[PDB]
Amino acid sequence: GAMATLLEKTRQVNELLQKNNLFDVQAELPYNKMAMILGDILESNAYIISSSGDLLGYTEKLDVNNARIKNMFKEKKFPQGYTEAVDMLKVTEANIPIDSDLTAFPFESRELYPFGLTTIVPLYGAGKRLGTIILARVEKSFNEDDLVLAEYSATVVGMQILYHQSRTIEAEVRSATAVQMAINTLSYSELKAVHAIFEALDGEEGRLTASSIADEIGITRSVIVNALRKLESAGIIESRSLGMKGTYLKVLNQQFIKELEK
Amino acid sequence: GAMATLLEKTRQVNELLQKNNLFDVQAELPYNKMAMILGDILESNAYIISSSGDLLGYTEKLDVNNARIKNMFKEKKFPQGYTEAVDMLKVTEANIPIDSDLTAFPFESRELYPFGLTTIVPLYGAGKRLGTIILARVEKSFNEDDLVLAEYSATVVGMQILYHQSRTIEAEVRSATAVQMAINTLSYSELKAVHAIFEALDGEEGRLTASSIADEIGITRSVIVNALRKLESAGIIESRSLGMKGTYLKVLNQQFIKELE
Repeated sequence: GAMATLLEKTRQVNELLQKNNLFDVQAELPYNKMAMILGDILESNAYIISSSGDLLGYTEKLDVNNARIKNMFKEKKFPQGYTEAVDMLKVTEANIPIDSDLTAFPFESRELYPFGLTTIVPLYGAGKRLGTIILARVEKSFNEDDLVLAEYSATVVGMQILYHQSRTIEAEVRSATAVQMAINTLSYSELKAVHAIFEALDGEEGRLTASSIADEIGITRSVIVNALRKLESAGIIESRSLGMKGTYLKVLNQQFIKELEK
Repeated sequence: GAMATLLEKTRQVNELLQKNNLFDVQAELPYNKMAMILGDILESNAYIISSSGDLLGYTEKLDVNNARIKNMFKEKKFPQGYTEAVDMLKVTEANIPIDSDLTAFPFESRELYPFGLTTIVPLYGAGKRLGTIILARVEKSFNEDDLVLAEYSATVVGMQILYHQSRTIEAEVRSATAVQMAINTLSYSELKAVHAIFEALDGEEGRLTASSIADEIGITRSVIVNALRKLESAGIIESRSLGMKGTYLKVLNQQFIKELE
C-alpha cells in the first residue's frame, strides 16, 4: 500500500541514518554516505549543503555502461551563487523545472534532460536553518509520497548535523570566551596597541620589534608591552625572545582578529 | 487526499516545532508546549520521556464537565519503573491495549477506557537514544498514516532535545572557562579580597563599602578595587557606585563561589 510503502521507507531511513552516526571523518565529503542512502531510498540524485553553502556530500547515479575513467574523478561544483540562492528558499520547493536557475542539473544539460526535476528541501531543526537537501530526478516527478519522505529525511539529516555540531561546541565556546575575556582585560592603552600589533605582524605569524612600533603608534613604551604579556599569559599568542632582533610571536587563536576588527 | 493530509500535518509539525525553539526555561516541564502541539496534530495525549526515564513534558485533554480546580493541579505520575521500562523498547510499538502494563492510561481509567490505545515511539538520532514519545488515544487505532506522522514527530522532538543539549554544554563551558580564568588573574592579595567581598555580600546581591573591606581584612584599597574592576571586566558581577554610601554589586555567575571555596 502507498502508506505502508512510505512507512517502510521511513523505517529504512531510521535504521540506516537515525540509528547510526554517519559523519565520515576523513571522507572526501563527510556526508557522502548519507547522501547515497538518501538517493537510494528517495530514488534521486541527492546533495547535502551546509548552512554556510558548503557542499557536504552528494550522490549522482553513474552511467556504468558508458563509464570513462577520465570523467569519473570530476568534483561536482555548483554555479557561482547557487548555494546562496537556495539559502533564500525558506520552504520546500518541489518539481523545479530545468529552465530555472534553481535546477540542480548543470545548465549545459538543460537540453539533454528537458523534463529533469529538482526538489529543494531546507533543513530546519530547533528553530535553526541547518543546511539544505537537494534532490534531482531525470524522469519521475516528485509526488506527495516523495515529499513526505523527503521532509522526513531532512529531519534525520538535521539531527546528524546537530549531533556533529554538538561534538565541536565545547571546544568552540571555550576559545570564544577566552578571547572575550582577554579583550575585556585591556585598556585603550594596550588595545589600540594590540590592534597595531596584528597590523604589523601581518600573516598572523612573523617577527616583531615592539620598541620600534611604539613610536609608530604614539603609545607609551611600557604600555605596548603590557598588552603582550597579557595576551600571552592569557594564552592567545606564543613568544620567544630574539634578543636585539626583537620578539617573535605566534597567533594561537585565529578567531581573535575577527572579534577585534568588529 | 490521504497523502496530502499527512503532508500538511508534517508541514504543521515543521512550522510549529522545526522552525521554533521550544524549550520553556523555568517552566514546569520544558517540553509541555511541544507535547501539546504533538497531541493536537496526532489527536492523542502525549508524553515526552528523556533518555534517562524522566518525564519531560506531557499534555492530557481536560474534561470540562468533571473538572475540579484542585484536581487540575495534580502532577502526572507513572507507575514506578514504567519510564525506565519503555527505554527497553527499541522500535515503535503501536496500538498497545489497556491490558498491557506498557499502557499509558492509568489503570484506574482502565475500566472507563476499554479501547484506550497506547503507542510508544523511541527517539533515535545520530545513533543515540534521545528519549521516548508516548501517545494515547481513547479509542481510534493508530493506522499507518499516524505512525508515519508519529515517527516524523519523534525526529523533530529529537532535534529539539539534541539542540538543547548543545546549548546546555555551551552555557556550562562558558561559565566554567569564565570563572576559572578569572581566578587565574587573581594574586594572593586579590583572592583574599574577593573571598571577603563574597563573604561581605553573603548571597548573590548586596551592598558593601570598599574602604571598610580594606579595614576589615588588612589589604590596601587598591588591591580591593583592582579585583573589583577585574571581576566586572571579566563579567562576573555588575556594579553601581553610591559614593560615600558604598557600592552595590550583583553576582552574575553563581558557580564562581563553589570554585573559590
